[PDB]
Order: sequence, then C-alpha cells, then structure tokens
Amino acid sequence: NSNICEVCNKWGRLFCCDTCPRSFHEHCHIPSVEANKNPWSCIFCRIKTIQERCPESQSGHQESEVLMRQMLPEEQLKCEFLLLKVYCDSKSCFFASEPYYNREGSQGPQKPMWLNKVKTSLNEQMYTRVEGFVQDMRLIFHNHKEFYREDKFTRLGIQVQDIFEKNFRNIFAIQETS
Ligand SMILES: [Zn+2]
Ligand SMILES: [Zn+2]
Ligand SMILES: [Zn+2]
Repeated sequence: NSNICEVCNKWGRLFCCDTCPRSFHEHCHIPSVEANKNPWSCIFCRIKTIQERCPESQSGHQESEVLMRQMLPEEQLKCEFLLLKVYCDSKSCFFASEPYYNREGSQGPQKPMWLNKVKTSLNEQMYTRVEGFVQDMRLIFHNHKEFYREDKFTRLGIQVQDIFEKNFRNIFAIQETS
C-alpha cells in the first residue's frame, strides 16, 4: 500500500485499502474509515464495484435526470466520492472551513457554504436528492466568485469548480457534449 494519504498526500495514522494500494487518514476518507471491517474496501473500490456490477451505468445521462434522483445508498456513495475528489485537490483548503466576509466594496453572500458543512450534511443524511448536494457544492464557488469580484483570487473558485464539474460528469456518467 501507499505510505501517504490519497486525499491530503501526508503520512500519519493511515488505514490501508484491502483491495487496492490506496491509504487514508481516518477523517480524510469519506465516509470516515469504518471501526472494524476486515477486509475493508475504500470508496474508490466501492465505486468501481458499482460500475462493474452494472456496466450500463456508464452510458451517458442527462444532468437533469441525475439531479432528480433520490439519495438511495448508491447515489449517497457517489456524492461522498465526488466530495472526496474535491478534497483531493490542495486548493480545497480555501473552501473547507466556514468563511467570513469583510472586504471593502463587497457584501458577503446571503447563504454561506463550505465543504465541511456539505460533509456534515451528507453524514447526517440531510439531502434527499442529488440536486441538494450539487446545489450546495455549486453555491460554494458561486459565492466566492461574487464576493471577490475582480480580485485575481476569484480564480481559485473557478479552479476548484472545474475539478468538481469534471468529477461530477465522470462519476455520474453525464453524456458527453461539445
Ligand atoms: Zn489525509
Ligand atoms: Zn481501494
Ligand atoms: Zn446492470
């Protein structure tokens, strides 16, 4: 197995996947690495299994159909994996914890949002459809773009949104378009 966390790329107290060489800090894996379970399979492996069981799940889908899906166990897992893929980028640090807003010429957003809040919301089964999860994720980046206006720091929101959107299209097998 790897000797660094797949998510944050640091060593430490690591839990090793039994079916692939990845390793994880306890609270870097989503969901948090389970207490017992021998063997244990990581989220990457669990997602691969879904695909392998239903090859047709990789045919193209419309975004509007995906968003309306209820959060049954497979869709719960897919959103946990998509959230984890965002944390995998180091620029997620900017969006992880609760933001505050005090900048001359700007007003903070009406509905602040951050990654750890989405993480808690998934853990607590607060989303009933994929749409709820995707709306809160996109809100993170939209709040950032609006607040930072023409400061070059706005780009960090474009960058992490692009990681989110690419991973959304991959995980949920969104139909490719030009
Ligand atoms: Zn880690
Ligand atoms: Zn694995
Ligand atoms: Zn099938």
